[PDB]
Amino acid sequence: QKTPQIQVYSRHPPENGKPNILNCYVTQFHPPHIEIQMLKNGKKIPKVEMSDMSFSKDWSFYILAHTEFTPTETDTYACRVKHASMAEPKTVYWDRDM
Amino acid sequence: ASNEHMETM
Amino acid sequence: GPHSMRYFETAVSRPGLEEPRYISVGYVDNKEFVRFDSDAENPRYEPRAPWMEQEGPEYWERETQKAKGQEQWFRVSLRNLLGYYNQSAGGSHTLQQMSGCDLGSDWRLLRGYLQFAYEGRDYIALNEDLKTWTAADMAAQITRRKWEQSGAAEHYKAYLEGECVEWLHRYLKNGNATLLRTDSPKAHVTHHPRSKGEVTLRCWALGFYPADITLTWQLNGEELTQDMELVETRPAGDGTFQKWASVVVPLGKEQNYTCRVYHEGLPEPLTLRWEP
Ligand code: NA
Repeated sequence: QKTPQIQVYSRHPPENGKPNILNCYVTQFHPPHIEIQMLKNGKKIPKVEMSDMSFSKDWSFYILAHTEFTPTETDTYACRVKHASMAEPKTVYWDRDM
Repeated sequence: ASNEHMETM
Repeated sequence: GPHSMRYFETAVSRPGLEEPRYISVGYVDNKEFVRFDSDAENPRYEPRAPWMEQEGPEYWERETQKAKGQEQWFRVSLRNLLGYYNQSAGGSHTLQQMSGCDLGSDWRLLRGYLQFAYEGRDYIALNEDLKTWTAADMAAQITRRKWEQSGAAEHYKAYLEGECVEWLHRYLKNGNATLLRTDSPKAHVTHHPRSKGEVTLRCWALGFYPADITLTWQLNGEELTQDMELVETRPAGDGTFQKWASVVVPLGKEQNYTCRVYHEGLPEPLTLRWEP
């Protein structure tokens, strides 16, 4: 089994109070069954668009999860991922500098 | 256009 | 540049009443052009590229018929593999396939390929000669014997050298302008204060297409390959990509550092520094 790699980031450079898209890009995982959650203040975000699942030359899968959002404080954003390869879920916070 | 497998695994 | 067509297939068995999920994705020069998913409302091959919209109804019907047959083939193969590995029922298992051909710029067949993986590990592959099989483990040897005794390699070679090459020629014409599209990167440097009188300098490349890019940091000439931090190329979600590269630099010495961006869409590489 391959352990997923996560990157959480925005579609556009983050402006203090501008409508943007938050992305969660998960890669290098096998089996393809995965659970991805997008959080605001540690709370699940409704209407989270998921891309179709594809796999790479090394057989591992990848997927893009995205939601409409607005920074700055407003309000700390994250992505939570559960997969068979890792014991206990993994949370990755959005960091506007990365 | 895709291919069709014949004999199974 | 060389060209290619590939089909990536996946069948995932599910515990319960539902039969396995079957997804087939076609790629022309690494760009998704068709997709079939058995878990759709009306499962059919659908165009995924603008230039595929040129295809007549006969094309889609014939492609959809092949996929329905293949969903059944993957179903029986998953059943056979379960028995080979003496695995318990009520599990979720994955069978994947990659197949296609590579063409030269002169449209000459370079190579054909066919490979399968079970549970994420190589299972069986067609050799470059397209006549013999390389079976990875003990169970795969059961498949190899079955396929040598059925002449499976002759049927795959005929497709890989024939129809695969013919359809790729036809797709290449139909979508030459679409495939040759480029979006040039916009770049800027950000300054991130750290402790110990140091600064992270981050060079960003945004909204570029295709994904291939090179980000380089330099100190008074000569690359900083050694301690440079990179992020993996990411889709922005709108069809373009993003990447950044960073270096940790001492305070006051930032103007000695230069970042370069190399991308096929550019008239010339971009050169930039932290602008205070
Ligand atoms: Na790849």
